Amino acid sequence: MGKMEELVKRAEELAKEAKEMLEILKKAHEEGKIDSFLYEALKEMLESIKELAEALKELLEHPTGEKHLEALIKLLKSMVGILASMYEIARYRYLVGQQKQQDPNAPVDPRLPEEAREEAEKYVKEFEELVKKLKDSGKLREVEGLRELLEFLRELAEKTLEAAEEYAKLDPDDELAKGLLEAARRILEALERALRAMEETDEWDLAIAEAAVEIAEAAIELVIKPVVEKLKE
Ligand SMILES: [Cl-]
Ligand SMILES: [K+]
Ligand SMILES: [K+]
Ligand SMILES: [K+]
Repeated sequence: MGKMEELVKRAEELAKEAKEMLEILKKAHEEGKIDSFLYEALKEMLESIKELAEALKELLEHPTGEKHLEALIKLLKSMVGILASMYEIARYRYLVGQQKQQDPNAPVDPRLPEEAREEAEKYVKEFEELVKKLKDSGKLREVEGLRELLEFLRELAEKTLEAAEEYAKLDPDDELAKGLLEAARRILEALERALRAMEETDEWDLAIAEAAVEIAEAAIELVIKPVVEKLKE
C-alpha cells in the first residue's frame, strides 16, 4: 500500500480504539469513577480523533477539487481540537493545583473550570475565523494559506506545551501531567516537521496527514490510554 493508504489504515485503527475508549469512559463516569471535567475533555479529544480519521479517509479519496480542500480543513480542525482539549486539561489541573499551593484553605473556585474551557474554546474559534479569512481571500488554495494554518497549529502546540510544562512542574508524580507533557512535545515536533516537509516538496497532503496521525497517536497512547488503563484496574 502507498503511504497515504497506510496512514488511513493507522487512523482507522485509532478511531476503532477511540470508540472503545469512549464507551469505557462513559461507563466509568456514570459509575462515579472519573472526574467530570477530565471526562468531558477526554470525550472531546476522542471525538476529535474520530473526526480526524474520517477526514483522512476523505483526503485519500479526494486529491483534487473542493472535497480535497474540505477534507484538509476538517483534518486541520480535528488536530486543533485534540490540542485544545489537551490544553484545557493541563490548564484546569494547573489552576486547581496552584490554588492548593497559594491558598489551601479556600473553598472550591467555580470560575476555574469555566476559565480553562473558555481559553481552549477561544483557540477553536480563532482557527475557524482564520480558515474563513483565508477561504475568502483565496489564500486557502495556495501553499501560503496552508502554511498559515500550520503555523497557527504550531503556536497552539507551543501554548499547549507551556501549559503541560507548568502542570507537570506542580506535581512530578502526576502521571496524567507526564503524559500530557510528552504528548505535547511530540505534537509540536510533528508540526515542526510538517512545516519543513511543506517547504521541501509539493507533497502537502502527505505532510499534513502524517502530522495528523502522529498527533492522534500521541494523544491516544500518552494521554487517554493510561487513564483508561487505570480505570480498568
Ligand atoms: Cl488560604
Ligand atoms: K483551596
Ligand atoms: K469545548
Ligand atoms: K507530572
